[PDB]
Amino acid sequence: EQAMRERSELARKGIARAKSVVALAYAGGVLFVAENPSRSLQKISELYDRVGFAAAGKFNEFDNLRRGGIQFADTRGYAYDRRDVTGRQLANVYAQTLGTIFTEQAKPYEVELCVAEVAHYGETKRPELYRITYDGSIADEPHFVVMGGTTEPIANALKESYAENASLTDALRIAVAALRAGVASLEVAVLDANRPRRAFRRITGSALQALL
Amino acid sequence: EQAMRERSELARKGIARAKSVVALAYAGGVLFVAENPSRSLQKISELYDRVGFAAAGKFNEFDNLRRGGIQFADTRGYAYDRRDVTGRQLANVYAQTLGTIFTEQAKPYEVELCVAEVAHYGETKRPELYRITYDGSIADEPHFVVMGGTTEPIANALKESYAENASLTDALRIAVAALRAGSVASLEVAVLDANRPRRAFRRITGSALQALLV
Amino acid sequence: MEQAMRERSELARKGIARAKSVVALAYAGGVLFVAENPSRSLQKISELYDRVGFAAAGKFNEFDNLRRGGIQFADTRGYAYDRRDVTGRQLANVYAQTLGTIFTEQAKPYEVELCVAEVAHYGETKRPELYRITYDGSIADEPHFVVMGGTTEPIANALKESYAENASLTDALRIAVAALRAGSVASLEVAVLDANRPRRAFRRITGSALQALL
Amino acid sequence: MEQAMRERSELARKGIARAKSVVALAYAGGVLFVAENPSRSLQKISELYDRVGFAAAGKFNEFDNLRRGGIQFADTRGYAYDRRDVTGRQLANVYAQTLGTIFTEQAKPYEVELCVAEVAHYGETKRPELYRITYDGSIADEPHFVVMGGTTEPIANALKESYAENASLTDALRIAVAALRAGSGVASLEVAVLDANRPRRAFRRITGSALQALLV
Amino acid sequence: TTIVALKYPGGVVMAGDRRSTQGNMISGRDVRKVYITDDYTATGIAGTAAVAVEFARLYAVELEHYEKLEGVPLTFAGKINRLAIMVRGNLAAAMQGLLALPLLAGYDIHASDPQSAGRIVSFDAAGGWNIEEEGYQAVGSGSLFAKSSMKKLYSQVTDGDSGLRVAVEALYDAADDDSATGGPDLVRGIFPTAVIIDADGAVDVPESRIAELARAIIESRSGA
Amino acid sequence: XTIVALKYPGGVVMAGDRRSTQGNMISGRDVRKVYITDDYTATGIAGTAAVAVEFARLYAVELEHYEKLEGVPLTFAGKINRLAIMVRGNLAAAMQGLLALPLLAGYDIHASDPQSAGRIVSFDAAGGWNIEEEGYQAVGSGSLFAKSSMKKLYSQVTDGDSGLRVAVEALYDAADDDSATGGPDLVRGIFPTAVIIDADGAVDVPESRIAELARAIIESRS
Amino acid sequence: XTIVALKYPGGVVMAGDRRSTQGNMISGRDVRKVYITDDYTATGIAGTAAVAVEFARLYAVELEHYEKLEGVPLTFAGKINRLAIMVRGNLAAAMQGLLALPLLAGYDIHASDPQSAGRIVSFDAAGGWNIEEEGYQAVGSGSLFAKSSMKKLYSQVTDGDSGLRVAVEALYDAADDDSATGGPDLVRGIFPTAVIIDADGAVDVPESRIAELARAIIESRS
Amino acid sequence: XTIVALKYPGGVVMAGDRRSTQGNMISGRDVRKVYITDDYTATGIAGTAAVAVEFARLYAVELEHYEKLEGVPLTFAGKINRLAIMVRGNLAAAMQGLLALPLLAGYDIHASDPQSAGRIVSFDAAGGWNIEEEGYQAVGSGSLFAKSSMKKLYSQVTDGDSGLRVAVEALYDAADDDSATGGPDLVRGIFPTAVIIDADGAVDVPESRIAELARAIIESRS
Amino acid sequence: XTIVALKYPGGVVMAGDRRSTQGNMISGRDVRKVYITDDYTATGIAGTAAVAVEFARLYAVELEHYEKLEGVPLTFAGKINRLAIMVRGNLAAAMQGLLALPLLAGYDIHASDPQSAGRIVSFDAAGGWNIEEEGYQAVGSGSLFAKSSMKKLYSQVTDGDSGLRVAVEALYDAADDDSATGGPDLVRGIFPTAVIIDADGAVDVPESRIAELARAIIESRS
Repeated sequence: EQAMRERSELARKGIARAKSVVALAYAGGVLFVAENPSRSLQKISELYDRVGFAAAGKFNEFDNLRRGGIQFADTRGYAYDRRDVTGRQLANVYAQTLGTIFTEQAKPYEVELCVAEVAHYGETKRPELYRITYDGSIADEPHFVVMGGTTEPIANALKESYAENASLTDALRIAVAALRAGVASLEVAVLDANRPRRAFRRITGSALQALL
Repeated sequence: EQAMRERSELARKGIARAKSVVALAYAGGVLFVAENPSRSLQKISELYDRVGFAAAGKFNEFDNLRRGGIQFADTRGYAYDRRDVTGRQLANVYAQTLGTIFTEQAKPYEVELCVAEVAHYGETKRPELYRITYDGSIADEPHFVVMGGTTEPIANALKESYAENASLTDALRIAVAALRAGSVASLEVAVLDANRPRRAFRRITGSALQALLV
Repeated sequence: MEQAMRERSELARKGIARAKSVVALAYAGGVLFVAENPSRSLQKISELYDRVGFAAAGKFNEFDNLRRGGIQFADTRGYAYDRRDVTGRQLANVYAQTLGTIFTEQAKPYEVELCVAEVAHYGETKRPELYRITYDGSIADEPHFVVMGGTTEPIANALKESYAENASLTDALRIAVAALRAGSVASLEVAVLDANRPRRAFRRITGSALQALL
Repeated sequence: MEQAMRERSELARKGIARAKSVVALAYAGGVLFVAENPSRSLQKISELYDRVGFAAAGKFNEFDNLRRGGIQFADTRGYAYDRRDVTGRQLANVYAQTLGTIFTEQAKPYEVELCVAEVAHYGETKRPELYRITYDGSIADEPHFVVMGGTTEPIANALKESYAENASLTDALRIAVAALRAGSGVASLEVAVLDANRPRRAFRRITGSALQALLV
Repeated sequence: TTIVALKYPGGVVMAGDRRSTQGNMISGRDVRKVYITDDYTATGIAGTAAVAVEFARLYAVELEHYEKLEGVPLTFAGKINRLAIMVRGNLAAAMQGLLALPLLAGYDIHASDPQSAGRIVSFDAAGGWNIEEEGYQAVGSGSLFAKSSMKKLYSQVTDGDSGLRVAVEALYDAADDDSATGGPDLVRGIFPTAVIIDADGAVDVPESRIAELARAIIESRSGA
Repeated sequence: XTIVALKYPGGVVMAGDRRSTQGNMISGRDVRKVYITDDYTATGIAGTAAVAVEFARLYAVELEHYEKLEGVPLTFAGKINRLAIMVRGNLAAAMQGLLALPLLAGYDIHASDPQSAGRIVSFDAAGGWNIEEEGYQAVGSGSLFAKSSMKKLYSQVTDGDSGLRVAVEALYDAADDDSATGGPDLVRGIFPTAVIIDADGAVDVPESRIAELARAIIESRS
Repeated sequence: XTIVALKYPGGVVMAGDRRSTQGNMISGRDVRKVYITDDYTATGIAGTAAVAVEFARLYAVELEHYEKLEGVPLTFAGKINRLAIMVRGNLAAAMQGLLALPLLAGYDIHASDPQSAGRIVSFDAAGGWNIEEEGYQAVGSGSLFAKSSMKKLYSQVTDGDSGLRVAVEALYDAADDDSATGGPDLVRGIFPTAVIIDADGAVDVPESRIAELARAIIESRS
Repeated sequence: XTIVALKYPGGVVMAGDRRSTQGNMISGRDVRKVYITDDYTATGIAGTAAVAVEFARLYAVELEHYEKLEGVPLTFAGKINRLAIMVRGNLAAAMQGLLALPLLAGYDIHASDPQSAGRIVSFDAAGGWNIEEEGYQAVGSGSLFAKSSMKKLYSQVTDGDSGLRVAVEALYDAADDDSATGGPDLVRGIFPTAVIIDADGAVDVPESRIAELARAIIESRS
Repeated sequence: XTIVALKYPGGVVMAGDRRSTQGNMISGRDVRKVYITDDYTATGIAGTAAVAVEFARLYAVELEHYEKLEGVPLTFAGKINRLAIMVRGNLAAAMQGLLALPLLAGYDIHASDPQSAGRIVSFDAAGGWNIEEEGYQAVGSGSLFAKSSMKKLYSQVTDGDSGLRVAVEALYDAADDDSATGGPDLVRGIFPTAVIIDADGAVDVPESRIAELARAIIESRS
């Protein structure tokens, strides 16, 4: 570990430098809350029908990963079937990609990823949240994932304010609050279970102000 | 770790050596003003219909990037449609390219890029300005972009004098004045004129430039 | 990274310093190329295209490679588009990119300095252009004269005091041969890009015909 | 970088000082090649094309490789264009480019020094051309003589002292053998000429009985 | 096989028959040839009936793949260009007999006038497209009968309902003059399928509605 | 050769004949043309014993390959797509004469209504699929005769037993009118093979049960 | 279908009909075949629409691409060369039946005499080009009829208005003798399209000005 | 189309007609078929007017490319060899119908005798060459008529002027007997083009000199 | 065309006619078909002129190439093998119509007996080679006639002069009976070409010596 402690070091510092993202399970699915100033650059995105993506770190690096995941998901759905693309599958492939990158690339990717999956329309299954780190380590979380910036104040503010089946309005406030602990400047999205096929929906502008 | 700090240093110094460039939003679109002694070597250029380019640094390196962007834009517009090419898309591509060069290549590119986009004819949308740096970092700037040389002085002057809906003549003076703080000829001027039907890029030179000056 | 880049820059600079000097200057007729060359068969000055000339200093095998690649580039572009579509700016640009890639990617950088010059097409009026491409791919647009190889500072100073725009062919030649003596027919290699000629501007002034003007 | 190219230059130049000497000089009937070669079997001198000859000094396997690549080059060019379009300048130029690449690109530089010579075509009037290409790709145009390998300065000084333009073949051969001795016998030599008087293939070896009778 | 498409004020409607034949023989009665390809488009493919689902599936994937990657839907022209390339990439296989000509119906969100936002694009063998400016179009073996029917009926299209009804009637007329197109089967309860697209997106018209329409045509024309 | 498949309340049944011909010559009398491909599907191919056992063997491998790699079985739509790909990949060889048209029968364990969870999918030359909404389907040289028989007999299908009877009778009618399809051989004791699939999975119907139905059809017609 | 082009003093005008046929059947009435390819050029293609639609768009992209890359537009000769190259490239596909022959109209901004700076270039199957010295040219199924019309009417061309009249009359004459070329449709209000190019650039002639001309031609022949 | 070439004392002259045909239809009247390819050579191509223009341009580029690269021009033999290779490359293209047979005229600046330094070289389908030792040669659909005319008139060739008169008369004869070769058009003022090459280089013969000769031939036969 | 070759005491002689034909028409009168390929060999090629003319040239290059690379020339057997490979490499092109059949004449400097050191080798379509022990051989459209002539006259060959005389007479006979072979043209002064090879090497026989023999053969038969 005379080259690994370094390659890893470089990545962690980069992740630490970056802003914060929160992903939590609620009543109607999964809610993504991120600290994002930019109008057109996004940290939150749709992967597939019921699968969402959230990332923390260096943009060009996590957008590359976002694209590769969409590329993977679309190819998989076509070869087999859509119902066959799962969050576990995507988390698994990010784990394998990040790990390779953190092994043979010029420098390690300075990123932290969250793959989330909600149940199919009219189906009953608890939301799944996966955290994939710079080294390929994969974590499976029952309630929430916190990524980027100062993670501990946000993770502790959430562990105290977390409920099982919170409303959209309630979960949004619990998340905004957690972020301070750890519209504009905010990127917010949901994987909406009641939607028939594509769960992903962006909560922007006037509609975002209206719930708080 | 400490070596990716030196790469950062080489590129920054190179950008400092080069002449400054300014990009700012005005009423009729986006205005590009650069200090250019050269007559045939250009720091400002058209990328696509409503997208413009401006760079600072080592010529052979940013011209390479200018060419690749035109290559990218023309290919995307042909595979999908013209209206499918955006500034965000080009800024994104540049960021990805710059980062790869920053990491994979022997020497990083001593460049700083600006991609600007105006609205389509008869459409209402605020101009977009993107700054892409040597390491692939991308920033979205609402009003103006300053690259190359002594940026703080130019930026401060602009910050103090900037007007959001300024006239083309007004914006040109605000820019030329802000450029003097970092010290019709030796100046490359161009606009992304939101008022043209398709191709927004238009160079302003000579007699036309002079009237604008006064 | 730095000492490495300084070492390669040093090898190149020293090789160019060891070579014979070459001068290119604009004149009323077109462009005049004068180089210190004892050989009768190995050429430092050459035709690239109709209105474009080439001059180099440094290690022969390396600049002759570049000379051939330029003729290769020019002839292909002229054929794929049209002749009038080939310019000195285009060739200078391509040499910048080639030298630049060589400087970083190759085992040894090229110990060369290049000059690409262009003249107006017959019956047209456009001030000649002179480009200087360096070992690292840096490109400089010069408006009056270019000096390469050997002890350039003394040669350049003599020219700077000496040089007059739109001079006569004889005056220009003497001004160049005099400026070359400050840094050091059998010895010389002379040629012009005669803007008077209908298509091929390049001409060599040799033997008896050179003795008159000398 | 610099230190390294200086070390490659030293290896090649030392491998050339170790080698046997070769002399190429212009005379009345064309160009004469005289090399010190004890071996019957291996040749430092060879034909490249109609009017073009080759001479080399250094590591055999390395200059034979070059001799072969030149014949390969010359025959291809002569076929793609025409025979009268292959010149010594062309070959010297291609050896410069090849040696230069080897000097920079390869694991070891070639410890060789080459001479490419050209005489006029039958019934044509043109002064013989002699080119010296060195290990690093440097190419020099010599008007009278070329000396390669071994202890060149003494050989060259002797030649400079006794060179006469358009000398007789018997005269030029003695001037050369005299010059070689300065820096160092039929059994001990490899002699050949580019005879400007032959109809097409100028290259002609002067061996055995004919050679002996001429060494006088 | 017949597939029709028509523009109404505020949208577009596309409908297709359910018949499949092998020579004279009827090989299928429940083939679906009209598919929603994204939120604002639908494609109907004629010929190689089994393959209609497959062509639509690949086109849908391409549109969505772009939308997810770039964060925005392709322009309608972009959508047209992609479909034209897909068709052009199938010219070699069409010389054998595996010919598949698509008809594209869509709503342009970006269009200036919402009422005239509906779009119909047809493709030829070579992969060449044409944006229809006359209000209706049809592809397949019964297309001429369907276009001639719509030519007399189109003037009565004023909304989504009457547009759907002219489409069903056009299909009915086509089945009347072409044996390769299947008319509404009241015995088995199988009717043509349809998609209606307006500002609220692409929606499959319920079998219930196409059914009531067909019966109102057939039962009354007959003794019923 | 003829292969039939039909939906009954609570499942699906697939049956196939045992003949193989080389022109007019009978080259086989024991050929198995219907194979269980996974716990809830079966494929029947109209053709030779090998191109029926090699296609089913490969598809079975593909289906179980996914199940082991991903932990769950492919969806029925997924199973269809994989088969369609396999058939499409044999289009280049089908222009020579090596045509293989499969018929897929299955039970969708993920369907809303267990009564109508049986599935029948047919494929054409190009690799195009069609999920049959009519209740029955058949492939092979006697398919038209078998389909026309089922058209008159389908109303008698109320459970697995009656469904299997209709299937065997359809195959009987196919062999009666098509010389390339083999009828039940009472002399050698060779009968059509069948697979029945319901919520409990795919099961090979025993030879004795088909033999009993064959004899009943024969005795009913004389 | 037919496409005509003619030189008028100080400019060039190109016009094309709107018909599309599938054998005898009229498959299109509103087809546009003339497109502005850059500030000073326009192309008209006759033959296969699929080939035709693609050629204009690609050529335009090619001209603009060069301009952005090099900072200056291509010479007129270069523009011809690029078009010629595209046509040759399509030769393998022209043997099948996908024949597309373009007609190029332009204004050479670098020409000595601004009065005769209009340029018309035609292409053959092989990708060979020719610059017309006669003043007019036509491509398509009605080209002979159109060229013979212009032969008698060209002396009347004195400016852009009279040249557009002759161009529209030539197309009228083409449609009168060739069923594959569409004449002006008064009932539907569909008329030939045209592009006029002079020192001020290429511009689409408005439908209304073409319409007035058609009625005049119609009134003149009644 | 017909192209002729003949040697005179001190040089060579090459001339060609101006017609282009699409079957029986005259498709061109101003076609230039003879081009100066370098300071001392000219090529005339007959056949497909399309494979013609792009032939001279490419050969001219090749010749110049060699000179810039090597510092000296190619030997005449070298010029022949490069041209032959070009023709050979197009043999596959020719099998379709795109046959382009060039005729080369030149002046060998390195020849012993300046009086007989003119050179004429012809090429066949296969890319085979032959240096014309007879004094004259012709290619194209009217080449036989032109060669038979020159056979009777060649003795009158004593200088550049009489040589050009015989070349123009040969072309007149070619056009008189072959409808695919165009005769001098006195109405439009279009005449055959010609190139004359001597020790001072290749020069285009001016239209006025050829017109003078054409009228003299016409009066002489009237 | 016809090419002959015969052995005499101390050497070999090869001669060929000057005619060229394009179908019936005479396309050439000056064609040389026999070329010295190295110091001791000569090749004559019959077939298409384009492949044949090039053919001697490629062979000459291969022989010389080996000699410079290895220091010694190839053995006679080696020279044959190289020519055989060249011919075999042209079999694919020979199926079209580009058939080139060479005849090789040489003097083996390494042969035991200098009197019979002359060698004649012929090649067939496949690239198969044969050595003639008969002492004479011929190729071309007039070969049968020439071979028959030689058979009658071979006895009279005692030295190089008589050998050459027979070779010229055989070619005279070939031309007398075959219209594709050209006889000696006394009007233009064009005669067959010939190469004679002995221990002193291959040398082109001068024109005047062949003319003296041709005149004597003509006088002898008149």
